[PDB]
Amino acid sequence: PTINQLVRKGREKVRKKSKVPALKGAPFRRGVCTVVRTVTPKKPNSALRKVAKVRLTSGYEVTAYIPGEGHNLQEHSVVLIRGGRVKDLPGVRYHIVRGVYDAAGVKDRKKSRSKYGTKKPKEA
Amino acid sequence: MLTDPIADMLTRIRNATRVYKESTDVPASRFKEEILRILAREGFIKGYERVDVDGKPYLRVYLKYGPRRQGPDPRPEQVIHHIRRISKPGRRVYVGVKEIPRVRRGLGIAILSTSKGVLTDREARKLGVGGELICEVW
Amino acid sequence: RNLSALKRHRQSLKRRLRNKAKKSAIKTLSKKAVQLAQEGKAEEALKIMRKAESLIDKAAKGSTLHKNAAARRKSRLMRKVRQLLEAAGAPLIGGGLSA
Amino acid sequence: MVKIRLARFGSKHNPHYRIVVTDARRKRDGKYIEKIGYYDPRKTTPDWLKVDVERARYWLSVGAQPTDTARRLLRQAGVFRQE
Amino acid sequence: GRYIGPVCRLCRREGVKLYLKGERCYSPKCAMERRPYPPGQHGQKRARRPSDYAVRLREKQKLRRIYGISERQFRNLFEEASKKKGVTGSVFLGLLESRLDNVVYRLGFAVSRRQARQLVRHGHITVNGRRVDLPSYRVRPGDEIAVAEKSRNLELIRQNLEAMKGRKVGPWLSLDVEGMKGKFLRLPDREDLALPVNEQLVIEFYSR
Amino acid sequence: PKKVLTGVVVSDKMQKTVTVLVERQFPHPLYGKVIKRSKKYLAHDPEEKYKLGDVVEIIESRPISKRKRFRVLRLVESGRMDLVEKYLIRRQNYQSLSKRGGKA
RNA sequence: GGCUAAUCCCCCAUGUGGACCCGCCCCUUGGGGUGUGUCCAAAGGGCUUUGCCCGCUUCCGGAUGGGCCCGCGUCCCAUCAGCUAGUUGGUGGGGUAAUGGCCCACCAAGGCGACGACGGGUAGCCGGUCUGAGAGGAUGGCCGGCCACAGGGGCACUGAGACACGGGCCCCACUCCUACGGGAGGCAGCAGUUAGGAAUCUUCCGCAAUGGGCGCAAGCCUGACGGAGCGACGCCGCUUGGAGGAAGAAGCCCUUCGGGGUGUAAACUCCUGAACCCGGGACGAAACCCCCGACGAGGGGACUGACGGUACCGGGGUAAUAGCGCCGGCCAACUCCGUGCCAGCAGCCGCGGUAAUACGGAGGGCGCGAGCGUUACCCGGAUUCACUGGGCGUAAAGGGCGUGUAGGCGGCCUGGGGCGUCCCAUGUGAAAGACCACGGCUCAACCGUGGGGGAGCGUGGGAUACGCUCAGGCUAGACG
Ligand SMILES: [Zn+2]
Repeated sequence: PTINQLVRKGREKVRKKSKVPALKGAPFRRGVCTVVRTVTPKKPNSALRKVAKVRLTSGYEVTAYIPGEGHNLQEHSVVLIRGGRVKDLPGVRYHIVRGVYDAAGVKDRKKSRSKYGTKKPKEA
Repeated sequence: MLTDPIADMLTRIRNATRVYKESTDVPASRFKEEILRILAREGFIKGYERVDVDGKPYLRVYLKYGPRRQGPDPRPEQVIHHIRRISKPGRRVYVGVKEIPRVRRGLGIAILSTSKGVLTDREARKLGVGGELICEVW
Repeated sequence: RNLSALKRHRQSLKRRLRNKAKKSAIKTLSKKAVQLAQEGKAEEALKIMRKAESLIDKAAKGSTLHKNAAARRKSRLMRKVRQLLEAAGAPLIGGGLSA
Repeated sequence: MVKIRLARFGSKHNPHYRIVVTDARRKRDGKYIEKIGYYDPRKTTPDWLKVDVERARYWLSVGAQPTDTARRLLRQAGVFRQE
Repeated sequence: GRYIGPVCRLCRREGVKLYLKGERCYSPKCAMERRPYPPGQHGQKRARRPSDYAVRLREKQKLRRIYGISERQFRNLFEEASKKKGVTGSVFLGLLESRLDNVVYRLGFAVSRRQARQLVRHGHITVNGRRVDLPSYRVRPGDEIAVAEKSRNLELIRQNLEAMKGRKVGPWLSLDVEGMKGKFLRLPDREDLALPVNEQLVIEFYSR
Repeated sequence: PKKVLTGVVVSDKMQKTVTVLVERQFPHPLYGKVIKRSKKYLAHDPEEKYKLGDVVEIIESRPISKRKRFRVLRLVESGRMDLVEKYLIRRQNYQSLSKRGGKA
């Protein structure tokens, strides 16, 4: 583009689009479980991914992954959503925070406990 | 039409040197002659001289090159490795004496046009003045 | 409740009434005069004008008219009056009028 | 009314005032008209009170009314001593 | 809390001797003696060609573990030595050597840098009279760094200042083994330190 | 200093007032080339002196009306519609480029 | 309805003076002077009471604060292109401290727009802040400057000043009292409650210090402020020990079963000694005031701290918290076991279907450490909106072609101008911050003092190569 053109029209600044309408552009949002289904992976992967429909306080109804070996989520369990998609589950854009509200932490988690919200086991 | 006489000249020069012409003509203009004066003094061109082509005034520009080389491609290194127009019509470029660039860490020059005449970046800095930034050579 | 400085409002009302009363007198006399000059009656037109002039400057004494508010009034008055008096006037009393 | 007073500029437990010429109505730590001195309450250094008496006298020259404490410091730097 | 944990293991990981214990780190036991390979189940296995990162990483870790300092504090010194005029590299080392706790070590009061840290900490140190218990305290040129009178009688201090008889001192220092005093003459220069370090890579590591 | 400006009278259609078209130049803040914008000022002409085509000097004054804070200081050079033309011709293209389109 | 004081209200006088009309002079928008006419002042109180103090009136001037006007700069969408009637100007007038359609009567028919009017959306603005090599991008919380608002809408009164958060009136919604006629309210002040939210504190101490209002003063008021409280929310500082100590315990892990690792780590020995105890105990405070002296300058004297018995000093004194992430590549850190496209991991590429350094545990390791890691968002990497610093034959990208408006751009020579452009001086560019220097708290964080730089704009002076303009000339472009 000519300098005179740049002067006329000028460059247009790029606009990033969110990937997490956890509304309020908040760090976390709490919702209520609706369905504790279990989806199947995509393209190659295969397994029974544990998922959950959630009715957010942000007015949105979303699907969220439930990390961890085993969970305890039910129909009307209160939960906290943290944002983060799952490559295999088309339609799941947030993870559920384990160790908050009704979602119990993972039992027998002796490693990356910070995630999977499990307290420090007392070494006998 | 001939949109930029000055740029036309730097190019004629860039073009001729790339094929190693000895001479090379460019339509004469007081201003263009002023520039060539520096080109010579700074040792970028053997020199130049007024001449008449088809009846009209021109400036012969005597090109200068390094010596012949070894190995394949014996073509001489250019004395004018670079020479780019800066201020141009519809994008004039002027600088204060504090903004006069330092071309090629000092090994190259920059020709300015000041109310004190056409000088090189060093000359300008001395005389403490600024002005349209005609070009850059190195 | 009760911020005993209600007294301020209490007093505002008085002052309001005191001012309001000065001004209406002012306006009344002002016309009164302008209208006399209007009809060409020299003497009484000025006689009244002087009162107007007086009330005005006194209004500016305390904080009723105050400032150039008084000045504006007088000029717009002496002006209107002397001009309307251009009907074979001849400012007799020449009161508020430097002949 | 224009005053000559102190302006808190220290920090917690480390107060440092600025003898200033401001309008009576500003925040104490607000925008002043001119600085004319400073005062270190705790004399933490040998130089705990400068006053530029030249300027002060100018401000007083035109209505500057000093806080009591400000005056007491101005006196120390002999802004009043008329010998 | 600065590290505090097995230390001759760092000596080993850097495959280079680190005097993190003053004494012993001489008596055929710094472990770097007949066991200079890194700690752990893999130490003896062959090492692979380190990545440019690995190299710059290892170099910084060295220079740093030498002064038993936290990355946090270490980094700030560096960013400080980056702004100030002069070859960042050495300027940085200058500041590292100006830590009161280091100086104490440098002046023989303590056998190690850790020990010195404690002597400074537990008050057993002085700086122009006034005592200073801040290990990160920056000693300037022209400061006397004496041992606390009350401690001049301490068994520990008498041993070290004893063996300190004869032992020379850095050309940027000087000490009066009598009154157990010493002075910080000037900021040491890169040449003054025989550090098995290449600040070149340390600067480059903070460049990334 | 009460700001003084120079422009052309592109309009004499009002009473005791004229429309002066002051031109201005400057370097684009980011692309540097010298661009040239322009603004119209309504200046006070009591004597109804200044006529369409006049180049005048405008002077910052005390408000005379709403949207009118300049008085015709003086005349710089009379007659020269070559300028009024540009202005008018430009107004003429407006007479389109909407649902129809501006001539040429 | 009646009584009554005053520094409350009024009339007359004095007129330094000031205001208005008119004339004139100097000035030049309504600035200053002058002459006649007119008009306009005042309050008292206190004593160490014939003097001093507090105060009153008119005018001029300073100082401070403010209103109004103007040049330039100030987001997105043109799937918003035409907008406008008090609308644009005029004359007379109202209102104001003052200009002005601010408002009104009458007159004219204007004003604005693609250099983006009008409309829709978003947003207090700035000093600064974050990021960035920079240009730039993002941002405007704490602190300071300005603006706006005070349950929503409108309005004026009183005042130097308000259209007035803790003043007034009306309408609206809501809450409360009601003998149902009618009343009372407005925490976007401090603290606190409740609701909403992922989420944000003590119904604390004090008026000692700084500042503010009234008072002659004593002093009163001050949720402003100075402090303490809670919260790793951030930054900085500090501890969990230091030295010695086996060719190397046990346990646990691996193994070619020889052995290797955890590891000087431990145990143990000696040294120092955070916490904690005992004693002393602060700066921040010197004025106001009293006394001498003229209620002045100056000298002396007394009172007063929330923090707090905290900081700090001295003595005594115990070895006395460590965690979190990661180890397939990017990326520093590898082995066994379990599992078997499962259970799970996942930022991207991807990993798991019987040998998985990628899942879970363990051992070992790497990083960082009272923190560590995640999520969200901004800048970077992204020269991936490219001014610095990109492109369009085939990768995304030349308009189907022309004619031509606006606009952008313009050969050679001379002269005038000096608008751009360059230089000098000067003014401004507040404080805070940023940078450098020195200094204060044991360091630092933090804070103090000083210095330097600063785009932009105002003013005066100067230069004239280039760009512009004006005048003149030329034929190499163009046209004939
Ligand atoms: Zn060792």
